[PDB]
Amino acid sequence: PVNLVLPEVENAIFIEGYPGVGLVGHIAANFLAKELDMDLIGYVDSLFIPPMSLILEGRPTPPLRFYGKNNIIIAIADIFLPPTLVNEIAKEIVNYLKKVNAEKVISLAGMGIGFFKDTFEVWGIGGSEEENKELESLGVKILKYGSITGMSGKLLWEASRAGLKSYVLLGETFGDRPDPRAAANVVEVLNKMLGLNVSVEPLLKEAEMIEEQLRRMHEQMEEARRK
Amino acid sequence: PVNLVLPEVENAIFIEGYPGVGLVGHIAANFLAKELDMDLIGYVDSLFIPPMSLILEGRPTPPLRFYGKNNIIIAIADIFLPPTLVNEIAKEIVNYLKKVNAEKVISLAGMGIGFFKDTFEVWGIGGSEEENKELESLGVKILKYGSITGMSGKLLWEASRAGLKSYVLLGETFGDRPDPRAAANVVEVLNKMLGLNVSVEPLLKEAEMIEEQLRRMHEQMEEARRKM
Amino acid sequence: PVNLVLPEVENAIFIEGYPGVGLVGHIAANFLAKELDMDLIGYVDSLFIPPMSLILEGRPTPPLRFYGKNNIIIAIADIFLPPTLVNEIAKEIVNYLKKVNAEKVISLAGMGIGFFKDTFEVWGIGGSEEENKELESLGVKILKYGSITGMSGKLLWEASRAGLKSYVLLGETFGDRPDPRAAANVVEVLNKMLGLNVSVEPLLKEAEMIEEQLRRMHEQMEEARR
Amino acid sequence: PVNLVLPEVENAIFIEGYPGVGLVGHIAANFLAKELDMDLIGYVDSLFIPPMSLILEGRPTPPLRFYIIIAIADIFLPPTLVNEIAKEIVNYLKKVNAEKVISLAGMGIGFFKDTFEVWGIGGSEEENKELESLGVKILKYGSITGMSGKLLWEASRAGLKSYVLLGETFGDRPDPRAAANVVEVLNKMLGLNVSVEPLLKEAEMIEEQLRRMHEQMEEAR
Amino acid sequence: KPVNLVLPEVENAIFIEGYPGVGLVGHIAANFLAKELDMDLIGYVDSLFIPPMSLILEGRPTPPLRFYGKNNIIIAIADIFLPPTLVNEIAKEIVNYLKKVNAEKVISLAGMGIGFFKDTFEVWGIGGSEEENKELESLGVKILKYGSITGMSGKLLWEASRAGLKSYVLLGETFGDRPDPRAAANVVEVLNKMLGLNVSVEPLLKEAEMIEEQLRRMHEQMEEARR
Repeated sequence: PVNLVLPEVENAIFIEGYPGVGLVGHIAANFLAKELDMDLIGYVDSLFIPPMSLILEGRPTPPLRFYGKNNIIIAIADIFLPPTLVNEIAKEIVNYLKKVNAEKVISLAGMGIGFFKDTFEVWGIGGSEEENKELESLGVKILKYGSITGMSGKLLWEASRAGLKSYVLLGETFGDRPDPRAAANVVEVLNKMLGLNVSVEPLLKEAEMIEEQLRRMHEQMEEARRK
Repeated sequence: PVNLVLPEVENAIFIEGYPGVGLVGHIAANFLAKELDMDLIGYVDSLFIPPMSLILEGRPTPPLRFYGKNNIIIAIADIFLPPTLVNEIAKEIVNYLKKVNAEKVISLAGMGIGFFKDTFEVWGIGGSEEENKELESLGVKILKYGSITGMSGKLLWEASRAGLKSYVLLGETFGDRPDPRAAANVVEVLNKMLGLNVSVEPLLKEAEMIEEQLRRMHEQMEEARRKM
Repeated sequence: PVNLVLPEVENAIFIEGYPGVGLVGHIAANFLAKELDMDLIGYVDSLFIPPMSLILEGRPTPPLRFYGKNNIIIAIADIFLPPTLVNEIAKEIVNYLKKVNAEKVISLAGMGIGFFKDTFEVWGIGGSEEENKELESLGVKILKYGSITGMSGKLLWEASRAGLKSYVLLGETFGDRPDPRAAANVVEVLNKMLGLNVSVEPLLKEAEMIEEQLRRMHEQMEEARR
Repeated sequence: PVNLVLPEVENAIFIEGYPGVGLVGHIAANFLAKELDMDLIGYVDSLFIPPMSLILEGRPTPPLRFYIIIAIADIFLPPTLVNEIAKEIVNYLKKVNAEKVISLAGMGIGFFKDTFEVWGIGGSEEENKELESLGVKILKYGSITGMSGKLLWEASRAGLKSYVLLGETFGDRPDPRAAANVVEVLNKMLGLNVSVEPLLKEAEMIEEQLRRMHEQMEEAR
Repeated sequence: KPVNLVLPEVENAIFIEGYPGVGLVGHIAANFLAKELDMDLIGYVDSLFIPPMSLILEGRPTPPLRFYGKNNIIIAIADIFLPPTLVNEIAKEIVNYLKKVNAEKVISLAGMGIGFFKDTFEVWGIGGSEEENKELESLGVKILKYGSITGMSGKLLWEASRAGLKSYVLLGETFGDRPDPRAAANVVEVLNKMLGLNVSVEPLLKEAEMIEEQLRRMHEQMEEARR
């Protein structure tokens, strides 16, 4: 039902940013793939993904794709998929990551707070206490109580169950709109965590434009959620 | 379609408190798992459970989980599942309980009265006459006529059909709101039945707050029931 | 997908009264099972039956059940099931009845008239001409034209195909309410047919109460029908 | 998923009149089965056919039945099930080396005329020529949906001689008069002498008794 | 099993797909070309999930999903707008067939909804790799840089290219809201240049009003099915 077309990357750092609240993970992951100059290395293939190519820089691309450079893989989705299919995809991802002895599984997500703050924060959660301690060492606050739905929640749990080091970074956000500023906050933490130096200035500079170009996608996603 | 990830506990006392009327069983079972300081020992795993983790005390947790201490297992669910899936889960639970020669299978449920009483009572029903007699020996009234829908009804029947000793404790409740006071009534009876030392005072103390925090969940659950 | 948990009963007379028009067959079959002091002897088991126990006299019981005494089996359902599941259950029932060489397969059903009559009648139909002649010998009128939907219709056909003696008794009824009086008419005929000694007076005496306690179920059933 | 309970009839002429526009084929096929005094010889059996017996002359009958073979259905079935049934029918007809496969259908015109016509189409040019050799006009362009369309194509593809006869009709109502037009052509084609007068005589009454079935069918479409 | 292609081998096929889509641009173009090049019906798609029907064309029963053929060219036509999973299954069988016969080119004809009137509606192109993009640029076709292509055309572009075939989509700009035989005519002109054919589009332009009227229900049908 789902096939991963994805070469083995030994000791992969796997970063997942599927669509979710504020599109925080989606914006962050797309920004990182582009800024780190990643190649398209694979995709998810299923009869249950609706028929489509996205054209990006004059190249056809499938809607669920993996970008790669060196030991880093970033997973992106341009459609918000139904729950059973998310579970099937998570299961294949975890089998892959087990197989290659992934070093880290990091989900990028949003946390809808329902009101404005002058400084939106980033929370973290780890798949075991060891990963919580790593996050605390980086000055990330640990989420104590709450819920993480969707691919990010499923991966956190399943990857940890498979004995992998798993994390979620959650950018606080309004809850009602695409939020490239929250995405920028998440990227800055990911930078610290992986020792990368990706500047988020281009993201903050285009925040208004990105908010506009993704407003329909966000609308699409919210409609699909409430089924 | 459903797998139980759950180590064998020989001679288990298995207590089930899935969401249902008043969230009586849900409140009771969550309270007990916390008050008896239980560990998370397993979960239900299925592609048909929607993708999520719950974070509890800085640990990721799945929505359908089993807590354990000594010979006791408590089963909890944070989502109200469709009927076929509840049947599949009940089947795997019963296979597990057969396998380990469970001593008791006890469901905690609510019974919607449809009006207020000054004193809501607790009823009992057993999977055979022997269990009914045990309940009567504790001073629990036996339900003579009615229906028990959902997990609690199914387990009562399926566990008994597997030759296990099965019971349901039913806290009378309004029928249309979260009822931690009915939950407390059920916990008091369970305490007596199993010789535990759990006070319900902390539950009664947080009744108002619990009723508030669960009011959306209750709403969710009633909506899902009307479809199904 | 469906399993019958049902011991073999040799030369069974199998009476089916699943929910249908007027709940005529349902009331009749429940009444008979109680009046003949039957034991619960089996049930239908399926993941597609929604999760529940019914409590009856302080015993948990499943919603699709078989009662038994001597050579008689009565099949009862408390839920109105979707069509494909009815067919799957009918198929397992007929396999069972083939297996045990059932003597008779008798469905109890209602026939909606669409208006009030001072005297509602009972019609009959047999799986073959032989069973029609038996019914005529008892003074039951043979339905010539019409349709019988649901379990009763399926069983009549499938059981007769399997070489079994098959019948439906149809109590005329309004069509849109529970009708214990029609049920009582059907029970009287069934009594004659099987040489039983069941009085319908307790049914007629509780008619009003039964109509009231089943009014929800009837509503449920009509909703599900579309 | 579908089983045909149907004995072999070597060199069968198979006539299909499942429910469709105007119930033209349905009325025609039922009329012929009755007027030629046919026996019930088989049925379609499937868990996906809803549970029922029809009582006809004091005998229980299934809703999809076979009575020359005439195939009748008293329910309007979903598309996938129609395909599954067509496939079993064609396997059967291949197996017995059927001589002819003839569907009776309606064609919705969308308005009244004083004289509604009958069109024909054949599975190959040979069958078109047979139809022309009597004064049946060949449909040149259009759509035949449902069992009749599927059988025309699948039976042809299996090397069988296939035809559809289409009675023009309003499109909106049961039409025993269109059915009568179709029966007259089928008479000529098979050398039968069935009078359609009893059909025309009861046209009103038939239109009334089938008005709910027609309503049912349009909803399901 | 679920979809079977009944289609003889045509070695080094040029395969042209024009399934229903926006403006019915591909559909009008492909039907026009099949007729103008005098093609025979050479095969069809067979599936229990295609609803039961025959179309009658020139007194011949025909199935709703068909292939026309002459010499090395195959044109694929559909008269019904199919659900997504079934489109994927059909694309998979098409690609297997094209692999098997070592197809020379796979060309999808599609529309691109602009949402307003232009005095001159253009044609865009996209290729399955950079080599095909360069071919299209050599013909003076503008390369689509960013966007999406849904339906059979999008799926084929990607899956054919993945199988190592040369794949293209030609996209005729159109209003987005109506059958557009003019856009179809624009696409046919480009296809002419690409394949070295001389098919005049004058008959198409001459009947544009009539075609728009005859297909207006089909276009309505299709838009309904799309959500």
